[PDB]
Amino acid sequence: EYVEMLDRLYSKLPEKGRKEGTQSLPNMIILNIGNTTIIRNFAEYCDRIRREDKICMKYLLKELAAPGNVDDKGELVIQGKFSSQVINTLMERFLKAYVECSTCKSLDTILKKEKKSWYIVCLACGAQTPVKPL
Repeated sequence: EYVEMLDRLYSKLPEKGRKEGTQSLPNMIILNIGNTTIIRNFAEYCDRIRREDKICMKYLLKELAAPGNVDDKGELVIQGKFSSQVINTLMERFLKAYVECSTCKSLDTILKKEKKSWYIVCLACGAQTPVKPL
């Protein structure tokens, strides 16, 4: 519950090295004002769909059958199918993990995509990247 808030290297500021921030909890809800998807808590939101920059950005291109506008009054309006679905569906398994897999005794092991350099990092699994052969 106690989300340590330092802002120092959570996202946004391209000063990568010490600290990897933290994601889950604070205002994780887009506003959709007609195909226009205005991302309020964008700093969190980017690393709620995906921390891995490239695939995160690629998803917000591929899911956009519409010309993706960037930014309004400071807050990040994008134009396409990145409006309260997608990222929020992903945070339903990410942020809402404990209820998405409703407390399976202690071990909620059915989270994130166990493929192509993504996988799940600890928590549900004893070791990060539980790829494995059959």
